[PDB]
Amino acid sequence: HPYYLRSFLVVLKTVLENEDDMLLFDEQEKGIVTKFYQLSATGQKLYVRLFQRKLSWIKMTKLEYEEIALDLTPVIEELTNAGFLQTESELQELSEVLELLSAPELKSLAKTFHLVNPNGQKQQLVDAFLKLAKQHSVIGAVILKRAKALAGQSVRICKGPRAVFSRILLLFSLTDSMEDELSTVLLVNLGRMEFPSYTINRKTHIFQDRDDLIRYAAATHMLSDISSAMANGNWEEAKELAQCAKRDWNRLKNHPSLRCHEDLPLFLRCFTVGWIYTRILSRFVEILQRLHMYEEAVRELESLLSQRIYCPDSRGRWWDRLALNLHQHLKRLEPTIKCITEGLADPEVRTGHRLSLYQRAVRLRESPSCKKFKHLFAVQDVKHVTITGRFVMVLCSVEELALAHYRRSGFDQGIHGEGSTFSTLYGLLLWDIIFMDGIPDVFRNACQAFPLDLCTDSFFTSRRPALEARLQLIHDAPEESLRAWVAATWHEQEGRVASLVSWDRFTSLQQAQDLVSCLGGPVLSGVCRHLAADFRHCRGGLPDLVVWNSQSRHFKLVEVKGPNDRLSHKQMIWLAELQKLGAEVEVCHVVA
DNA sequence: AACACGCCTAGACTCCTCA
DNA sequence: GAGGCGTG
DNA sequence: TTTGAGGAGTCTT
Ligand SMILES: [Ca+2]
Ligand SMILES: [Ca+2]
Ligand SMILES: [Cl-]
Repeated sequence: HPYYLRSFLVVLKTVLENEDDMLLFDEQEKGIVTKFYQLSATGQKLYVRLFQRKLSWIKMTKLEYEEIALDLTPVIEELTNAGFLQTESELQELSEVLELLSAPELKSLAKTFHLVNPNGQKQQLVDAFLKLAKQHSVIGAVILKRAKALAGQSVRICKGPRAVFSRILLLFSLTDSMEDELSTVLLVNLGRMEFPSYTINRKTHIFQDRDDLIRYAAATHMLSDISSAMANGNWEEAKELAQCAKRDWNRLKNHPSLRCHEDLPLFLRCFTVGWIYTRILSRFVEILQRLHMYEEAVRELESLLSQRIYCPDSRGRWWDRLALNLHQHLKRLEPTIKCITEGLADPEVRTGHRLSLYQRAVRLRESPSCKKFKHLFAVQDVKHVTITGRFVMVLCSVEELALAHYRRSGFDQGIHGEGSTFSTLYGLLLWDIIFMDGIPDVFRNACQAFPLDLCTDSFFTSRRPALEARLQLIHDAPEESLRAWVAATWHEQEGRVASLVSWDRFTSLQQAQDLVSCLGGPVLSGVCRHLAADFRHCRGGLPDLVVWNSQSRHFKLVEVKGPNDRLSHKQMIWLAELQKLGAEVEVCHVVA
């Protein structure tokens, strides 16, 4: 089986064995999946090749697949019988036949049918052919017959069966996505990936019925379209699309299904239509801000912050952003102070957005403009250091240069991993708690790299006594214990796809063992507590470098900065917090 | 010099059709 | 979201 | 005529 079919069969098996997910398919749709498994390998191979391509008519001219068969005529015929794949005889709409033809093929057609401009562009010829065929039905039937003859043998994928596989992938996709935005990396690799072993346990339903899923899926397409508009810098298209989404979401706000969604725990409530429209409303405030409609942007941010149902984790980003627009763009210092107060009060705002609001506070208590207002009332200081480059040493990064400085300054051993180094160690020390039994709805299918609550407050609370026991054990751990825990997870789990664990991060198991030994129990314990407590807001801002001396076991955690980049809020909080745990932290600056 | 802010980024590549 | 570049 | 920017396709055993 080649990579594309391997990946497809994994996706299918994973979703079908899920009884509760299969409630969202009528018995005919389940029949189409049964029909696919009754196909030959070559039938399956070819269908997947066409499934991955644009939903459009394809000339058998253009269909080459050496690894399937030399001629695909019997393979197409199997898929035709099964009802997966139309042929010439089904191609009847004139618009569709004209699209399928080449510019020279339409030119010679336009000569025979005496069009006004036979040397015109394809679309003009197509629009012209459609006008003629409409006006004079008799001619239209000749155009259709003439076009189909030039078109030759061609084939299209049936939208009915396609839609069943689209929905299977949509259900499969939910659990692969840890962050917000078949996909390429999975299409290629998914067949070969071995996943952590855990116990699937589904107490709760995500979608009420088939109609609920279709409305989710539609909002997903709308979210996808809005992002693509913003990506291509078509900010007017995006505004209307976001306005359509706001209308479509407004129409739906009464529907009974939404009341079941409100009752889902946050780690499942992400997989609900209302969450997707809320995320579209986050994209809307982004578009309004780019079009300099800051009054309009602030209404939507106030609207979003007025509820706690959908995207609580985004509230930190919303408050910080509301404070900015009221302060710098609208110049309303009285709302700014209220916004910041309500912001800093809210226990959903964390780390960078917490600090950023507090930094905007100390900028107003020490500002002549806000003397007419009341009193209006931190981070620890860190050793900054400077070195020099030309960058070359031949061509090197800012981090590679700093590593050589720490190598010359005695630290023979070093890793430039940013957040992956502590994330992997966190994954390696707490694997068995990460994938532990007895939390319902967190393991729903066989291809998860994480429990669905990992990036939620639920993760720590749901595992509170087990984590506290391990966190304390790690704090009081001799190097023999740390080396043994890392070794246990390594030898049992090496290669297993876990979101937290980059297996290639450490050059060997020995390097992982050597590093935890230098870091020590108290440091590792505190890092693991933070990442377990609130991965969503503590994942980012860990320092670029760990450097350590292989004899002394002196180590520095270093955030490398080039000429023009300051500490982010999340970086300076991590430096302070690693200093409190009693590790030497440094900002290694670089200059020309 | 520093700092706060807006803005853009989005995989890497082949091949071939047609403005 | 995070990072890189340009602006005042 | 002559051509190259953009879109569809492809990627891992
Ligand atoms: Ca690090
Ligand atoms: Ca850096
Ligand atoms: Cl991006």
